[PDB]
Amino acid sequence: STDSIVKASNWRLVEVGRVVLIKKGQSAGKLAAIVEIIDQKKVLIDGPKAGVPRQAINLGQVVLTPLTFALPRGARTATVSKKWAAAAVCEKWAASSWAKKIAQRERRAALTDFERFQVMVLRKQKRYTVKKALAKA
Amino acid sequence: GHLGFLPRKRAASIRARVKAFPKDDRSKPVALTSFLGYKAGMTTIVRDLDRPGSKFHKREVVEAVTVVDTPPVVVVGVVGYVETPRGLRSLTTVWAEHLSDEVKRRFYKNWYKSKKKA
Amino acid sequence: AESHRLYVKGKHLSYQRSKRVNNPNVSLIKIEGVATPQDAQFYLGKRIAYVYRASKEVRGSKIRVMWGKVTRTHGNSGVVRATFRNNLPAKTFGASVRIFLYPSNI
Amino acid sequence: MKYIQTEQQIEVPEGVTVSIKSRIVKVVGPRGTLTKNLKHIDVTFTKVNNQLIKVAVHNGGRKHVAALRTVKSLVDNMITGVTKGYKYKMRYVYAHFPINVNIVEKDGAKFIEVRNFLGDKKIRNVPVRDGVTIEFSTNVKDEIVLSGNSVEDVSQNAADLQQICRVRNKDIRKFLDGIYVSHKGFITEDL
Amino acid sequence: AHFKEYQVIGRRLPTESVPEPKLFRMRIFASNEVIAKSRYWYFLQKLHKVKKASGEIVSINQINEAHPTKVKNFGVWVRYDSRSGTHNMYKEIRDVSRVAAVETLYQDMAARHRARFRSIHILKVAEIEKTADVKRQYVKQFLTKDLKFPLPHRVQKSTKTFSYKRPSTF
Amino acid sequence: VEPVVVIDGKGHLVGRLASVVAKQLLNGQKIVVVRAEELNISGEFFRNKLKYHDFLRKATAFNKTRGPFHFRAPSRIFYKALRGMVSHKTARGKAALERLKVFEGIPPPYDKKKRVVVPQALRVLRLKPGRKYTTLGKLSTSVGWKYEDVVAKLEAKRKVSSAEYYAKKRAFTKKVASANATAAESDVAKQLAALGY
RNA sequence: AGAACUGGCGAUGCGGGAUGAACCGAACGUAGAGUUAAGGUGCCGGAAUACACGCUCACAAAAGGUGUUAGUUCAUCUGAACUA
RNA sequence: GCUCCACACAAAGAUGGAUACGAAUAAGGCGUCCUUGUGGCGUCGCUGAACCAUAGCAGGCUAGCAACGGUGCACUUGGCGGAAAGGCCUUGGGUGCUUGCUGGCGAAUUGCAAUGUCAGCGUGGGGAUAAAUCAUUUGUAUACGACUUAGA
Repeated sequence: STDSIVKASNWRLVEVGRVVLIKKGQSAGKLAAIVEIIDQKKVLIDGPKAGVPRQAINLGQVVLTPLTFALPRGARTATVSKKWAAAAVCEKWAASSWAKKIAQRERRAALTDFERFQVMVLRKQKRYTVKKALAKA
Repeated sequence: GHLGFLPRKRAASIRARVKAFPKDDRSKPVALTSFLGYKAGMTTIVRDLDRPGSKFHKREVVEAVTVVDTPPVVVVGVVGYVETPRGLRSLTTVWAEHLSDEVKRRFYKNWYKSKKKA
Repeated sequence: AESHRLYVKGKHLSYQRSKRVNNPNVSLIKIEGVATPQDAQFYLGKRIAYVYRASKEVRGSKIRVMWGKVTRTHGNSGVVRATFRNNLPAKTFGASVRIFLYPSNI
Repeated sequence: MKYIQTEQQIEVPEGVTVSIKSRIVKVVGPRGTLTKNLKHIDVTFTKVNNQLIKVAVHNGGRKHVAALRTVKSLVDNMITGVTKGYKYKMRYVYAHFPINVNIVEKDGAKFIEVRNFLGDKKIRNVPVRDGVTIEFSTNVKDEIVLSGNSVEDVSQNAADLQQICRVRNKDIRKFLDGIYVSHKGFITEDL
Repeated sequence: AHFKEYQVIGRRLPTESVPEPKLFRMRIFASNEVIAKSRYWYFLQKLHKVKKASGEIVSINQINEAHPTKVKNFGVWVRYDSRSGTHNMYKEIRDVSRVAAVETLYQDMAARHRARFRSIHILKVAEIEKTADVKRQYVKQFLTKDLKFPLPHRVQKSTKTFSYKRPSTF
Repeated sequence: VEPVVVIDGKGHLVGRLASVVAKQLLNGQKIVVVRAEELNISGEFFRNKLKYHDFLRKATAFNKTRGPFHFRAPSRIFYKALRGMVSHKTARGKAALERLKVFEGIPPPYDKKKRVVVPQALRVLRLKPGRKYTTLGKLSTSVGWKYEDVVAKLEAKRKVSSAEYYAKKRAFTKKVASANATAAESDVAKQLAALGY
């Protein structure tokens, strides 16, 4: 109890070695990481992994992510690659619930009509089971 | 004259209406917040009074006054008013389930020709 | 089924106009779900049908229609100019215009 | 120039436990617990470990840090406000005109009673708050001690007393007999 | 716009029986070629007595970036005239190229000091090769060690006219 | 997209919300604004109070009866600044300004319908923080609208009733939201996960 | 005051200028489709509640600001006077 | 307002669902821990593109397999909602539905598009109910008006 209550508000922080999800550009939904910081707006992003070319960017175009790793000051392409897989951020990312969502609507987009009909009949059955089982107590 | 009273024209009502009430209090008895009379006659009264320091103190005084005829008054029904963020609003009028003749007569402009089916 | 709608819905807006002179040749249409021109490009050319009622039964049914096409995009937000055969009455600005799906070329 | 980061220093001694809501702060101490709403400050609080707190304006500016340093002073006034407390000794001076000040409680008032300061036939009263300890001091004639936790409140009602005594209309220095605050300090001593 | 930076070389015309003049060279920063040659004449009239027709122009180049992904620091000497004659100025600019700095400088000159594209004359731009030669505090603000800040109260732009979310910054 | 949107005023501004509500009227989407008290405006309380009063001193000389009026209940201030943006002379506007229904608070039966907001008029997003603003209900109370105390009394009623419902509902969901977990991992669930849900 | 030249109005519509003899474009047969000038793109109203970096809280001319941002030149360890 | 006869509508823009805490936004939900906290742990958000609902002649007629569901309608208990409450939940039977599963018969010829469907009611003249008015009287009103009484 004598431990203080001051807390917490832990947010995402610009810093070297932070994977950012680029939301508009030729990337448009990929990952990169922050090599190094220019100023309150402009930064320098890249990863050779997901293909994003290394470039300046104005933070408007790009959303941070919970995920980061460790990385030198002003690293380079090859480096950021080696550290990248070294950190296994792709696994980590895709494991998350977030990336599950992006992948989700991505696929729901691709549903062929007939597929979508499958989805109808199934959800009818599954629904019916949950309703059966529930409301018995 | 004053611009207090505008505009100029007549008071549309023969009986006036009551535009204020004493606030209320929760800890009092149930009190009759007001009453209405009938002014009948003017007159003048002589008297004396206790007003310490005034020049009329303990000193016989004369002034005109007004008399108002006041019948003891009969009560029928109650209406509570809800409060709404517009104004008040009624809920329902209630009554005595026996009414006098005259209050029946308030509900007919033509009493004799009517059917008294009210 | 419950929902037989085969047509996207939409709103009629204005006639094309300058700041002063309107030009009631070509109604301007708002489409539900299109936010952007490259979404429009799909719709250009479908058949819009403005549908309403007449209390005097004409052909044996009181529901009447004007037809027409959808010609070209309008503005960046994806308004789409349509031209009917008999121009929309201007009685209806902001009334629901129906955009069918055919001619169908994909 | 939009400073990218700014922080100022706060230390919470063992004597007091600081508990913070989003921005709203409450200090627990031996004397009394103080509650303050900082919602208008616009700033972030951090703690290193259990003894200490740093106040941070991210992406700073001038006016904004100006507010920060003040909240430094307000958390202080809370800390020093509880344990070491605050003692303000007010002094009602007179020579020819006997002053009657009596701090009385009506309906739970505990307000202050001022009379015959420069010959009044009417009672000039001052309201009072909670969290003020009032005393008519013994061992010193013509003086009164008001103390408490909040600097704001003790000097608040002290200022409110010295300004019920305003002498206008007349000679300014005629009677330097008046109502003053003689002492500004703490309760403890040796804290 | 996007700037491009032109090496420019005048031969300005050799007089009778006089060969091959001194081939003046300048680095102009324009948004396209013709603007450059426009300037190179423009300044070169001033920098000593010549005239547009009297002279000539030879070489033109787009000098690309040296190493475009190296974050670099610069300082810049400006000459710009308002209301009266100029005051030669100096700044530092932290960016990813020469062009990006020059641009940002222009936008700034427009944002406060109020002198337009005719008026501004780049004197010299230089990269700061070591650190600690950086005087301006706002620049070296970012030169610290282990630099971190959050999104200053993230402003999301929703693309509809309705949200049901009561959205939050986060 | 609903037949009738029920829009919330809390945390919004005037000018921006006003414009949007307007244009949406002209395209024929019905609207019921709610909780007008809660509305906000740029500028400190001073500046706004001044502009309003400077609108209170505009009258007609021969007689005030048909001259500039003055309105108080925030619904009516909002309504004003909105109706200025519709053409109410023509039959277009008058047919629009009928599609708009403003309230104060959340009167029935709009409590029980889902409220929405307009992300481009919100204050929290638009205004830069650390900059003065004004709440409407205050201003309107200080221009003579009397009913503010009642409004709170009513919301402190609704919000309680609200909180009860929202409780039970959530509670109920814990069943279903947990129940689904047993219908998970089954074949059909495996598929519905493979078909994109 | 009339001095000169040189335009525009007088005989003249059309887009914009919230409105106008002097302003910005623009030559007038009737129509169809396209593209622009000028001016604009919160709503009234057709068109980006676009993107970007910044500044501020709405003829009087010289000014005062323990305003605000950026610079100029002097000297210590930040100061002074100024410029924008 | 009711009853009778004669004769007229019907026995500013829909087409799945308007799908409900509140409060901050330099922060909050949700689950959970334990003493009940201004607590610990997890986690979520970065779109409603969501969620439910959705098959059957515009949605027929018929066979069962499971399961005691879900759903309609009308009877029906009970309670809540007076800010415009006219809305919501709920209990109990029957009635129909079922697509949770598998059956069998029907559709054209509307001929290759030109929605091609599926939002008791006033008239005018009787009979009757209760009025109200003119008129008449009065006077607190008054130029006319208009207003206040009385006239079973």
